[PDB]
Amino acid sequence: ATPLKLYRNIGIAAHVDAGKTTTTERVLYYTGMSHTSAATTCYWSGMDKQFESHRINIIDTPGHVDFMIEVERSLRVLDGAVVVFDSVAGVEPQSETVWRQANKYGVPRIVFVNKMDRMGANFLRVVSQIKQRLGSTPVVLQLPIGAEEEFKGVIDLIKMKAIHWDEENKGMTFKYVDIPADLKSTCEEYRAHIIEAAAEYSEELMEKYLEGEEFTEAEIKKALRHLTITNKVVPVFCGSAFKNKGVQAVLDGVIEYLPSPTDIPDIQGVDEHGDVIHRKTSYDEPFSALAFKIATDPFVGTLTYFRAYSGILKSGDTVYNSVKGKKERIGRLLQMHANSREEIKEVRAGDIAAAVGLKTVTTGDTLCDQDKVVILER
Ligand SMILES: OC[C@H]1O[C@@H](O)[C@H](O)[C@@H](O)[C@@H]1O
Ligand code: NA
Repeated sequence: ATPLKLYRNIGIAAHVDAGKTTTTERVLYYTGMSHTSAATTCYWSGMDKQFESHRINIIDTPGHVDFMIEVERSLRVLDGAVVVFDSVAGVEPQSETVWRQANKYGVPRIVFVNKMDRMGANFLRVVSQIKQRLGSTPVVLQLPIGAEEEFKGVIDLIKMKAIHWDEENKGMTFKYVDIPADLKSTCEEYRAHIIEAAAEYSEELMEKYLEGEEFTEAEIKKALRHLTITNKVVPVFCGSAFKNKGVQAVLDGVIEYLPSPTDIPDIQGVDEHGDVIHRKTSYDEPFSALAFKIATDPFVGTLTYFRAYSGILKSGDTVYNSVKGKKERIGRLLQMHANSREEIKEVRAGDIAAAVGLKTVTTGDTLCDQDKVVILER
């Protein structure tokens, strides 16, 4: 039983030339080696095994922006987003459309500027587009070591260490080395911007910042986490998914800066008589879930993917489809992994799973406790 705080429900929002496919495949690979489905579960304990094992649910966010109801729905199903931009093209209209919806729903996010090895790659230009065009406050947490043909890795500005990923094992191991002499002053300039952003978190840190006292790494990360979750800043990372130089550090960022289910506000809906109500992120609350994808499997038949917001659902329970006005009995429950499919007997608040063989459910339907009815969408 994984506690709620170790969950990370995320979406990888990437369009056009950003490299969504390769980024997603690298995520599943690194997580799989450490120890397309509508939602895939994986585990991550950090690039250097420095964290507890977190359970990451990757929700497939539509690569298209043609079906906007689906984009909005995917943003309520995930809790945090990893937005990927192409280092050459930068911010383009399709990612801009999604970013405005993320803002409308208050979705915290981190950014990964991919393709740092491509001709024309310009990291800081993308960063200025985020600030100027998207109207967010990026906080740069890494600088690339070179660009184009000369791209060798990235620098972690909080730790002030260059990261060298081993070529031979496709980036499964790495080493922290000294920042190259020629980049040291620029790294210090950018690190100061991180302290400045973190200082806004509390009066204690503001005092330390104004007086010139040193921040500890834990203080910095605590502040950046809160600021990210409350949509005040957007941490920015960079690298290359294909070259196996970057996604590993982005995964650490998912853990360190993106929300667990308890970090975001309680979901809002209406009862059957139009009264506004909420469902708390708790096992003690009545069950509620939103169905977000209906897929046909050749082996077991239909798979109904849903996000549970509250309560606990067990195989054999009778629930209510509050949109159709019909009771549904839950049979088998599954969770998809990169290369396997795991049978489970219950799904708790904050998790995502697929129900086998349901009859009444279509996308957007709410499944809930028969006695305490809620409609989460329309
Ligand atoms: O230890 C890595 C991270 O784990 C998360 O579950 C905590 O909420 C963070 O404060 C911490 O930085
Ligand atoms: Na959300």
